[PDB]
Amino acid sequence: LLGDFGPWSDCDPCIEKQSKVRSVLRPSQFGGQPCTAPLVAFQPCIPSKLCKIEEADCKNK
Amino acid sequence: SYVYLEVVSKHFSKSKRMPITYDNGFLFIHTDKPVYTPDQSVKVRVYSL
Repeated sequence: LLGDFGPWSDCDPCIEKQSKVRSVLRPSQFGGQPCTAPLVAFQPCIPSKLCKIEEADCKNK
Repeated sequence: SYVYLEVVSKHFSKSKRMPITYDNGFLFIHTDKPVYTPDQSVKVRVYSL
């Protein structure tokens, strides 16, 4: 027994599709029908910031 | 502090994060002359662009 999906998540990894997740309410047992209907599914997306590494204090470094 | 440039087109899209300033134009303070005695009136005007 699966869950509905969560709200669509930003995309910005340097891999630009969108994250969306559902998790298991009840697990398959005693040979009943098991789950493989994808746990986390993502689809295409747009870069609002182009990929980079983050910090502060780069003044003197 | 910030705003977003955007491109929408059939062929493509993208977007930018770009800063914003309120520095706009030029104020030119025109005093009548650069030296006064006390109890003079200082004439003054401005040219703003």
